[PDB]
Amino acid sequence: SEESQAFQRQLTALIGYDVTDVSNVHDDELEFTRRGLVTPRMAEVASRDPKLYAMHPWVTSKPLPEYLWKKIANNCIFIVIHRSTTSQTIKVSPDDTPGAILQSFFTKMASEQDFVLRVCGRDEYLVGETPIKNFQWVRHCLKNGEEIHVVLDTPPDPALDEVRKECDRKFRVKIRGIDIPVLPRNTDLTVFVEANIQHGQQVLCQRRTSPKPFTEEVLWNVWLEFSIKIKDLPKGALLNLQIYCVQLLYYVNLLLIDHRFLLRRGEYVLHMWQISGFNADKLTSATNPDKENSMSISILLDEMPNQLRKQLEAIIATDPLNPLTAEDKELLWHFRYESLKHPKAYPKLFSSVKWGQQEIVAKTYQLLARREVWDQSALDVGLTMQLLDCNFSDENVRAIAVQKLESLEDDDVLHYLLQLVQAVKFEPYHDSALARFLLKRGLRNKRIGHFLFWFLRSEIAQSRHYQQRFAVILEAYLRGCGTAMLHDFTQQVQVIEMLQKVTLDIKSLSADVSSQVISQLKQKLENLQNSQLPESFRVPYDPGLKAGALAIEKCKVMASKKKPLWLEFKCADPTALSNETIGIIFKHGDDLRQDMLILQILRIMESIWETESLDLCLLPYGCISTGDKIGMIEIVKDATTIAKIQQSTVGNTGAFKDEVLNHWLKEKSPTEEKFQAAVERFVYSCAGYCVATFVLGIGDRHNDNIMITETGNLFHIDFGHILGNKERVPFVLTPDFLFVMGTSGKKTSPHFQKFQDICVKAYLALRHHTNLLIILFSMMLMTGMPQLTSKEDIEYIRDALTVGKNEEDAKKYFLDQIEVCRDKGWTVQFNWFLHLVLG
Ligand SMILES: CS(=O)(=O)N1CCc2c(-c3cnc(N)nc3)nc(N3CCOCC3)nc21
Repeated sequence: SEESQAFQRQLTALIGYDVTDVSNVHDDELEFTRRGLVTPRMAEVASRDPKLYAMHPWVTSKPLPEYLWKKIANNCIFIVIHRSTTSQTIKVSPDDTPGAILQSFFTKMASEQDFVLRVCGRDEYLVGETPIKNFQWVRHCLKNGEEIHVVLDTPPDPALDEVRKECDRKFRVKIRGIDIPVLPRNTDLTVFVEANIQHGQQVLCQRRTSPKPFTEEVLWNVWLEFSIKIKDLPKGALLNLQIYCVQLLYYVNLLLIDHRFLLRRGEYVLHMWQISGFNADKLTSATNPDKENSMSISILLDEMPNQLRKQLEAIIATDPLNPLTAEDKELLWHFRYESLKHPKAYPKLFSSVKWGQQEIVAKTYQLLARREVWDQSALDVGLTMQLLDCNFSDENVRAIAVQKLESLEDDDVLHYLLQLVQAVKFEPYHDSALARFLLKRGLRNKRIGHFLFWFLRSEIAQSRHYQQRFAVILEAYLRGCGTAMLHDFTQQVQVIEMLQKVTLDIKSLSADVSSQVISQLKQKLENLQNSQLPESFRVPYDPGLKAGALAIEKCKVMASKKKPLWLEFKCADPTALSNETIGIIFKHGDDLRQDMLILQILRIMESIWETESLDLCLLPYGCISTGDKIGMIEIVKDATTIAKIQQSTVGNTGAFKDEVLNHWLKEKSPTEEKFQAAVERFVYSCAGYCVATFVLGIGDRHNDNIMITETGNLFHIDFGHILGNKERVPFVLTPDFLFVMGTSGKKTSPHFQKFQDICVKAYLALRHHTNLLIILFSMMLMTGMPQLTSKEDIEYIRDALTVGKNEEDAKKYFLDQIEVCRDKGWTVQFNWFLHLVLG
């Protein structure tokens, strides 16, 4: 209890919010949830193999893609084992288990004490009953032309990551009145309260008060009787209360049915959220914690025709953004049992239920009992994600989604993780199938767990609307990850807290860069190192990598908007095969939550291309948003911007020259072996970024924001606020790019023919998952793009994907998007140089 009192304070500094401070609660839902998450936590902590949890092999069941077999000559792989400068390369079959590889080294090449293969310089192990081809690090080594180096050392002790012991009346609501301490608005106004009964973005019923003058205190004492009956209220229905003046000024919500299935009784004083200027924050059950500046509100509570089948199939086959008319919904419902045979159709089918009708909901639940086909069908994440978005508030409907997620291997959980955590924002209750799912998979696997921690912590630090809910989920996870990880997270938290201070301090001291600031960093960073900064820590975007000491020599305040710090660290693992530093950018000013979502979709796309045996060489570098307009950014080594390569020859301003990029490429490559591979890396990376950026609607960029490695890998950066008559481009395929591919004006070459053909395989590969990208894009805007003015913004994604327009016209459409880039030349790019200078 005295020892347990301190532990909670340790949990609190890890979490970033105190899950016991009950100043901002009007019921016990959070505590009920903190209490409810004890079973699933203990049930997973007790269920996980201690060894395989401790070493956490990162593996996959997916086939080794075509492009990685072609890299394997004569069906063998070259493992380079190490020990104490005793290297020895070994030929190994792709299907060889790691235990059966130590058998080749120890038992052959020259009771027992069992050891394991760790990757040199990394907390990454090659253990467990998996073929060597199926470990991702191995695949990573193949894809980038690297060589698999490993140390033969002892397993980590499973003891280190153990845990501490533990009526038919019409519904009515009385609006007493509203209360703001200071009415800021300049002129006099009038105001009314709007009370909506909502279920999953549908307003079932609506009342309004009479308008009264806008004063610091405004009382009504009016009963608002609704059309809906108490019997007819579905679990997860919200009382959404809103203040208007015609303009929405304030909102707050309250679950009419609580977490014990009780109707909500009694007096409530709800502190409300103010409105800037839809958005996941609109939907929160959380009240505003700021009890001194926030508007308050006070209330009190108490077989068919072919024509129709074809009409049904044409509806089931439409994208998720295609609306349903009244006519469509009545068909889906009337033929619900025929609709139940088509998983593709569940989202539209469940959007056709009248949730405000107790008898229909009953019929919907018996209908959910006969879901044999849904269960057997192969997991579609696109379809699954869709039943977990803002349009579905029924927990049983959502359960089926999370059910299908149970099938995911860790590797895939990692792809969709970021947006699964964000999807918790659409849960009506703090305790849900999804929140528990995230908890289990986090507890089951340290890699999932690592990123769960940071994704949750990301939101806890910058969302008043959802911090509490996520805090309960993070706490739950932290209480089962073990002492070791608690130790890593604490170390990592200390570092980023330590380094955020410097980032903000340095920013204050300069509105170009000064000599006094450059030494200020030198000194301040020289200080932190002395003894306060931990010895080493996990890099939060690459948890297998442990940063050690700072390379103060290499650190500087960057000469760019918002004065980010360019920091570099020596690796803390001596078995690392280099003295090459770990580069991190620390920035305040940009909303790096947006970058996270965008980079994670890029990773999603690379995975969609692996399915169709494509590899478009994206470099979605690490990004972790750690607070409000603040976070870190991985440094991709050996890279420079396209704008600066132009500026290295042409100069600080002028006409951009087409020859420069190809000279820069050739000037860096040492041979006709590398350069011509570098050119092949460019053709591919350029295509990928051209396609990905086009579909995401962020293809029109200043080439100061496009980069290239000294090996041909092209990649974009800085993705915040890019989603906002003037000239436009679909993507950046400028004449300098084409020059590398061997074309000029409206000409053509073999490398450009490969470009054109790569883009088309890419663009059609993404169109194969139209729905998936639509859901992920729609969710991204609601949960992470503030300034989400309209759903119209979402409809960009369907246009770009050319929904309902055959494979072949789609080949054409995208070929002509390229042709617009060839026509526009340097002009749009010339306008950005102007724009980023012509204030
Ligand atoms: C070209 S630079 O002068 O070195 N510079 C200026 C800004 C910047 C960024 C960056 C990334 N994201 C965001 N939001 N802001 C800046 N990111 C990066 N990198 C990120 C990828 O690795 C290469 C370096 N470099 C930046």
